[PDB]
Amino acid sequence: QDSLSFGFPTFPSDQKNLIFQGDAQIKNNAVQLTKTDSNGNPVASTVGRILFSAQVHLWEKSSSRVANFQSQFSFSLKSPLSNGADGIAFFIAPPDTTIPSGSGGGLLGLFAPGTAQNTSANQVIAVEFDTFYAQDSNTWDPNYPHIGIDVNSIRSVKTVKWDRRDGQSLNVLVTFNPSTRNLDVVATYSDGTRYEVSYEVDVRSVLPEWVRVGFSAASGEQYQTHTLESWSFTSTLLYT
Amino acid sequence: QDSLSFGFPTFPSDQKNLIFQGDAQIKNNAVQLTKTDSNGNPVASTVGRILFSAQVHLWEKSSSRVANFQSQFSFSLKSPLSNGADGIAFFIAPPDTTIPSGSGGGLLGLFAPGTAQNTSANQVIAVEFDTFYAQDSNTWDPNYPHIGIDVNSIRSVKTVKWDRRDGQSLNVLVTFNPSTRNLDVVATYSDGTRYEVSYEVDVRSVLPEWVRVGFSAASGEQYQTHTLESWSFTSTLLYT
Ligand SMILES: CC(=O)N[C@H]1[C@H](O[C@@H]2[C@@H](OC[C@H]3O[C@H](O)[C@@H](O)[C@@H](O[C@H]4O[C@H](CO)[C@@H](O)[C@H](O)[C@@H]4O[C@@H]4O[C@H](CO)[C@@H](O)[C@H](O)[C@H]4NC(C)=O)[C@@H]3O)O[C@H](CO)[C@@H](O)[C@@H]2O)O[C@H](CO)[C@@H](O)[C@@H]1O
Ligand SMILES: CC(=O)N[C@H]1[C@H](O[C@H]2[C@@H](O)[C@H](O)[C@@H](CO)O[C@@H]2O)O[C@H](CO)[C@@H](O)[C@@H]1O
Ligand SMILES: [Ca+2]
Ligand SMILES: [Ca+2]
Ligand SMILES: [Mn+2]
Ligand SMILES: [Mn+2]
Repeated sequence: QDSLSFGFPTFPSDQKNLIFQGDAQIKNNAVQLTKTDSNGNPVASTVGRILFSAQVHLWEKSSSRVANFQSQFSFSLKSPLSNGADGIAFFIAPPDTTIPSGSGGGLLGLFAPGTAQNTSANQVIAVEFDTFYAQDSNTWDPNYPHIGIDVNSIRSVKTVKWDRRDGQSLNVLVTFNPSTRNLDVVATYSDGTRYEVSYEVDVRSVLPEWVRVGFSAASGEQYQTHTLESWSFTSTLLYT
Repeated sequence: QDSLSFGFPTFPSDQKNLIFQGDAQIKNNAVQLTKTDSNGNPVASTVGRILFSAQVHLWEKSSSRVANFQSQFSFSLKSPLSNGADGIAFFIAPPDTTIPSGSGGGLLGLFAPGTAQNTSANQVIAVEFDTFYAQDSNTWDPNYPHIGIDVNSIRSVKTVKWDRRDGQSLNVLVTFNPSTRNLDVVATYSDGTRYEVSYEVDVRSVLPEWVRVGFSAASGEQYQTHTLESWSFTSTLLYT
């Protein structure tokens, strides 16, 4: 299970409970979601994701309970380009989730091109930190970098303007309260700059009872490193 | 991960993070470690174990840290006989552990007949609740029911006399403090009857850095059900 929690203050190379997909790998005590060359420089056309191995009991039909969960994490992005792409996302999906074919670039390793905006063809809740918004390729995006809440589609149900800061760690707290059904996101930079966004969603109508949680990132023609520095997660089933 | 915790207040049939070995299975929101017939009565010659799927980081060579952990669980034993056997044990072992051949009866599903008392051939720390001690077959046991701490051998390094109460739940708290290296066990029945046993052990010289935790039980010619009712576990790597 009814309750599960784990904490990664750092990510040593000796990992046993992380499922690595695509190009994701551990380097220098952090998870590099997207591929980097020998000099640690980012490269184009790469997708990578990690998931915690144990499944999370998100809700329970029989007992009418839904989990209260919190995910705290920090990441940094770096690129020599003026338009580093494409972004990193914290996501919740069915346990057998894998990288969809062609999900690179602006699809952040979460959606397949053909059904990216078909809400009835997907089962995913994600919080994206999207740094690439060219209106000719990322037609679904607002015209500025943003934090978005994605529910079964790459076209966010809600976005707020966000500032990308090269090489600076962003600390994020994502919380879900089953009583109000509010998914809240609060992100801060070390100088105190803060971003907040909330959305009401009944997770029971979007995801199965058991899910896996993790992160995904991708780079298309433009690129940047997507470094996950720390992560703690806790979930507990509660009556509603 | 550095920290991990999980809680099972009960055991619904829909499990995803438990590894079942032998005859162990879920029945009536509890784990029945040993086989039972259609009427739910215990049968002879059965072994069953469960392990939590995520691996626990017990100690870290690079940082010189060792985990502080706590395991709380409750179980009950019942048998038509008056000489129910053989017992249940909470154990910690390498992640790939499996039921050894011939480990039924008094070996509790934890040791192989030929190496049961050879400390150099095993890697396991267990806390046993042993109800059968006939000296012809269980030659290593004290002559009475007991709780024992087992370190690489079925012959406990430390035991305390214990009372088996048919059908009554025993609440147990097992704690390991890396500062003192004390593995402490406290068991209590609902009326307040308490049993305590402890032993100093350097887990680093007995087990690998990553392990799995779980329970094991067995019945040889004599039998009883070994019902695990609830289980909570928490571990945190600490500097000492
Ligand atoms: C290779 C790969 O993995 N592909 C993914 C794919 O990724 C998409 C891909 O888009 C390619 C380009 O699409 C359009 O042409 C543009 O949006 C272009 O962006 C450049 O041009 C626009 C203007 O037209 C600018 O606004 C934008 O900033 C960018 O500017 C260019 O920047 C570079 C570097 O600074 C500079 O050298 C150029 O001079 C400059 N060009 C111009 C004209 O100014 C896109 O690059 O890559 C995007 C970025 O990574 C992704 O967001 C896209 O999704 O995505 C599909 C899924 O949809 C996936 O299947 C495929 O594998
Ligand atoms: C019938 C059976 O399962 N035999 C196992 C045997 O059991 C012994 C003893 O260990 C038990 O304590 C008592 C009471 O249940 O029954 C028998 O006498 O133990 C062997 C291990 O020493 C197992 O290999 C046998 O499978
Ligand atoms: Ca985008
Ligand atoms: Ca015995
Ligand atoms: Mn977006
Ligand atoms: Mn014994």
